[PDB]
Amino acid sequence: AVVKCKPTSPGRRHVVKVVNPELHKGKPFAPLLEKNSKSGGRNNNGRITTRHIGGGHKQAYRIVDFKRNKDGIPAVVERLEYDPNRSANIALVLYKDGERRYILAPKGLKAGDQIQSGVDAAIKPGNTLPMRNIPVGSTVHNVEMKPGKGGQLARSAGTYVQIVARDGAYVTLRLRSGEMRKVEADCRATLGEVGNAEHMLRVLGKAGAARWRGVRPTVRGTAMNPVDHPHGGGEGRNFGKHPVTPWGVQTKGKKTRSNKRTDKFIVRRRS
Amino acid sequence: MKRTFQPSVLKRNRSHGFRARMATKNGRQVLARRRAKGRARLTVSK
RNA sequence: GAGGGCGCUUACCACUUUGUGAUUCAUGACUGGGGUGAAGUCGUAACAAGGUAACCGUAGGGGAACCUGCGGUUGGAUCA
RNA sequence: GGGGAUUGAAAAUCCCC
RNA sequence: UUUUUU
RNA sequence: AGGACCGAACCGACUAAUGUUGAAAAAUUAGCGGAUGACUUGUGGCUGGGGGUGAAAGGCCAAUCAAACCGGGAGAUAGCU
RNA sequence: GCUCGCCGGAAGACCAAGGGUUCCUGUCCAACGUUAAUCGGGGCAGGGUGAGUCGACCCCUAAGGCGAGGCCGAAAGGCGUAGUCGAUGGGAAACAGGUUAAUAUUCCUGUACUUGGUGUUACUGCGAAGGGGGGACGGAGAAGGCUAUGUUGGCCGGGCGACGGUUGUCCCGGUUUAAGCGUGUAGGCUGGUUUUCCAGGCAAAUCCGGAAAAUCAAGGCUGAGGCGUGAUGACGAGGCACUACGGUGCUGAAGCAACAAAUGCCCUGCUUCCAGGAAAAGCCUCUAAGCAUCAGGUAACAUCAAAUCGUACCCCAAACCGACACAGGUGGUCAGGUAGAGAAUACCAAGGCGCUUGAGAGAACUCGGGUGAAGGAACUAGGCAAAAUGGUGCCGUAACUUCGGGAGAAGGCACGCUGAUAUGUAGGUGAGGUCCCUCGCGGAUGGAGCUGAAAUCAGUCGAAGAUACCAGCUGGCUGCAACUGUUUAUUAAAAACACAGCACUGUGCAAACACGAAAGUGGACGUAUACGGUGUGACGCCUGCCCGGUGCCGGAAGGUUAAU
RNA sequence: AAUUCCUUGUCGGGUAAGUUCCGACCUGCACGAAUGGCGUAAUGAUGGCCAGGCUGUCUCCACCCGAGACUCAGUGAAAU
Ligand SMILES: [Mg+2]
Ligand SMILES: [Mg+2]
Ligand SMILES: [Mg+2]
Ligand SMILES: [Mg+2]
Ligand SMILES: [Mg+2]
Ligand SMILES: [Mg+2]
Ligand SMILES: [Mg+2]
Ligand SMILES: [Mg+2]
Ligand SMILES: [Mg+2]
Ligand SMILES: [Mg+2]
Ligand SMILES: [Mg+2]
Ligand SMILES: [Mg+2]
Ligand SMILES: [Mg+2]
Ligand SMILES: [Mg+2]
Ligand SMILES: [Mg+2]
Ligand SMILES: [Mg+2]
Ligand SMILES: [Mg+2]
Ligand SMILES: [Mg+2]
Ligand SMILES: [Mg+2]
Ligand SMILES: [Mg+2]
Ligand SMILES: [Mg+2]
Ligand SMILES: [Mg+2]
Ligand SMILES: [Mg+2]
Ligand SMILES: [Mg+2]
Ligand SMILES: [Mg+2]
Ligand SMILES: [Mg+2]
Ligand SMILES: [Mg+2]
Ligand SMILES: [Mg+2]
Ligand SMILES: [Mg+2]
Ligand SMILES: [Mg+2]
Ligand SMILES: [Mg+2]
Ligand SMILES: [Mg+2]
Ligand SMILES: [Mg+2]
Ligand SMILES: [Mg+2]
Ligand SMILES: [Mg+2]
Ligand SMILES: [Mg+2]
Ligand SMILES: [Mg+2]
Ligand SMILES: [Mg+2]
Ligand SMILES: [Mg+2]
Ligand SMILES: [Mg+2]
Ligand SMILES: [Mg+2]
Ligand SMILES: [Mg+2]
Ligand SMILES: [Mg+2]
Ligand SMILES: [Mg+2]
Ligand SMILES: [Mg+2]
Ligand SMILES: [Mg+2]
Ligand SMILES: [Mg+2]
Ligand SMILES: [Mg+2]
Ligand SMILES: [Mg+2]
Repeated sequence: AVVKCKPTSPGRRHVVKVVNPELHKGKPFAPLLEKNSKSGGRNNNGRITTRHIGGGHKQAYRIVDFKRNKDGIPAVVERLEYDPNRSANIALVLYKDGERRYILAPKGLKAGDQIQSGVDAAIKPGNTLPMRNIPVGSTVHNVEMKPGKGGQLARSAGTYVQIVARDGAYVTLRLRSGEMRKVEADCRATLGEVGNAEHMLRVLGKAGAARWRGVRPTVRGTAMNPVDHPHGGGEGRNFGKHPVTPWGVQTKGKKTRSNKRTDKFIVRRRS
Repeated sequence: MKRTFQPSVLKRNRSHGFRARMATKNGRQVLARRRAKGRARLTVSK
């Protein structure tokens, strides 16, 4: 559920929260945690390598089972938590054999629900299953890319990949981005749409929110002086440049995409 | 006003200390130079 | 002496004063439309099947009447 | 612009300058 | 497509 | 509840006078902004020179920065004084 | 030595960082000291820092640093595995008093605590670089309990007034006590115990986890403070003695209560929110390889041990960074009395000070102030600067408005003291007594005593009662920018940057992009509801035409075209 | 007009008088749609303009309280 904030003060007037009751309150499941430590957007040579990264709240990491094995053993999702490291929500699961694990959080989620993964596995929202055994047309969560690896496609609040055709030993998928891409079919993949989706609708409302989210400000090239970024200068505003990256690297449609090594798998590019 | 020399022996030793000098081809070269000039205090100690 | 008057004092209150509002008349550079005016310009939308049937509601567009879109009406002509 | 056609006469339009 | 006033 | 209001600490630095061989190589005095936040601050760590860093001023990088400092090429070169 | 004055959330007092003998005593004065100097943070001697429990070393990890092998790379070297370092964080223990010229939680008195070795005696499955638990965690907010602390009285000792009064509802002061040990409260959290079973916990487990039943309702953690004890003592005004007039001996009164009360503590709690909040060791337990009369394990008592380094002094500064005995700079900890809303402020306490050139004079002029006839923005580029407003309560408050706002708009009235209602009220605290009781740090009923605003009425002094210090001026039009924010340390704080929001655009993950001739690494332990780039810059109404030129995308038929 | 040369544009308002202000026109030297356009409550040590209070800002100064300047003593510079 999303909420507007009364304007008892500017920098609140535009806020829009996305509050979810059915979330857990307070600390998460300790043993499934570990350190994180920010980076600053800086390398292992200490140089800023991605700009705009720094500050922001503390953040402890949840382990999150992506590969989804535990074949045969069902589980029962005890609750739904908040993960800080993703837009996605989280599901503490608990297996019959007495083992707990973190799993993403399909669109049905809900505590009480029953989960299961493996070739058998009944096709039900939130269950994992090599795609070979999944009706063509199904909508599918976090998708593995190489059978066994871990799942990497559609990990985000609201995402989902439709299977479109499975001729050959490969599946062809309609990614969220719109590209159509062949995949090994023996690749696992969870059922349903990834959880939340209200996400889109948040507003922040004030600079601070973003600040306390890890995002420093971005200074426009054109504000700078030539020596700094390819733009900038001119007595007052101006431009007359050819929109490029601060490293003279040309922009506005340049694709940069360059594989050959994975071309095959791309059936139809996004539009 | 706040001047530029804010003493600190921890950093002092860490940054220009004997072992830090000694911990690199070029530091080592510094000591060589000073020993060669006959300096009386290679690095700064107790 | 008692009482009284003058005075002083308290209440009520007329002028009068400050602040800020309501209302109403006259007024105003400039500006939008409306009405009137024997023979101006430009097109010619309606009246007949008015040469794209018309009109109402409504929204965008256009020197202008108006054009186009959507639903409704017939207060529409033809053996369609 | 001029000429003729066509108009009841204009305009448009066609042929001769 | 137009055909001044009474 | 709040980059909310008033206001010390604390962080800043809008006006003025004094100072200007100063008490001070940027301050004092009176007023001034912020003041639960994009707040402030201790210690320690990383980023190094056409390199860093920069809510961008060409600002900051040990009292200097349109390319630091130290040493060397080096008695650069100087149709100039 | 007597006064006077200044600071008193410091101009006091402690710690750190830094200094590094500046500390104490003598003694000297050239030079150092903005003068003299007899004095000094100067010279020269000499003295001075005493620890199981304060700190460090030390175990433990962070960021990050180093790194056998290793990958990389002309050489130099770059990066990383195991590991190994690194505190600003986690980890056993000591309080009160007394003493030196100068050291003390270190010496002495008194009284405690920690964990190890050895022994003896009973009682016993103990054991890992491993498993589990714990350690172990954000912000805001809201009271309850309490202590530190203070006020009044009681108590005790002392007092009876330089000038009218002052043996009483009078004056001054003191009225203090630690850890540890015992109790286990206010109050916070969680149902307990037993047996069976298991696809989990890299091996296993008697642990945790999961699942089954069975059986009890009260059980276990946690916890300020109080009370007791420590204290038979320490402290303690004041005495009585000696004095080499600095002080040294001996002695010793009362030593309670009510009220108020933190920003300390219970509270690593509670309620709640979102931005969702270190690691590891110690510690508890589980077992493995192991030892199985042993060895280890538990407990009480006895004993030995607890090293080494630091420990003077300056500390928001005359001892540090500022060339100086420099109005600058400098992290944390304490927090008394009256008035206050208060860590503002004014006056004081404890404590520390009068700023290391003075004496006169009492011009212009400059600096910093105080008052000002009439006038009152005439000033000037500009009301710069001055002047003015200045608390609380209550009534009252326009356009506009994104329905919060604008508002503290504006504008008014009240504000001292005394009496009364009420020799001190509403409120607050709460002792006797009475009873009850699962028995006391219990409950109830009780209202003594303590404490205490606010109102109204009535009276009264001055010119003036928010009587000082403190402490908004307000209003009307309009440019820009939404807003808080950021900026040219040192002539620019803004209309510049930023910004939430919008748009274009790239990126399918070994991503695009960036750091690096690489390995490696940031992006991201993310994955198109994400990540980069660029432009705009809240919100409202909206964003038209032009693809020639320049850039960019798509396109091959042909023409042209490199090495070969 | 943060854009406008001519320019103190012209009319309106305000003032005794107004090259600024506000309101209009529009003859836009040389506005205009995310090189965003045009509005906008609130915010602002932001620019422009007016009005009340208030005043040594000023007519036009005066007096007073302090620190220097001046004389004495000790020390004792500097720019040139
Ligand atoms: Mg951006
Ligand atoms: Mg610029
Ligand atoms: Mg310029
Ligand atoms: Mg320009
Ligand atoms: Mg009218
Ligand atoms: Mg018609
Ligand atoms: Mg028609
Ligand atoms: Mg129609
Ligand atoms: Mg605020
Ligand atoms: Mg100041
Ligand atoms: Mg404030
Ligand atoms: Mg500099
Ligand atoms: Mg050089
Ligand atoms: Mg040469
Ligand atoms: Mg030369
Ligand atoms: Mg002398
Ligand atoms: Mg001394
Ligand atoms: Mg000395
Ligand atoms: Mg090696
Ligand atoms: Mg390395
Ligand atoms: Mg270590
Ligand atoms: Mg430490
Ligand atoms: Mg001492
Ligand atoms: Mg033993
Ligand atoms: Mg462990
Ligand atoms: Mg008490
Ligand atoms: Mg007498
Ligand atoms: Mg008394
Ligand atoms: Mg000491
Ligand atoms: Mg001095
Ligand atoms: Mg000083
Ligand atoms: Mg004060
Ligand atoms: Mg006057
Ligand atoms: Mg004037
Ligand atoms: Mg004048
Ligand atoms: Mg002023
Ligand atoms: Mg003033
Ligand atoms: Mg203007
Ligand atoms: Mg702004
Ligand atoms: Mg400046
Ligand atoms: Mg400035
Ligand atoms: Mg982006
Ligand atoms: Mg802009
Ligand atoms: Mg005037
Ligand atoms: Mg105008
Ligand atoms: Mg456009
Ligand atoms: Mg423009
Ligand atoms: Mg704009
Ligand atoms: Mg601001």
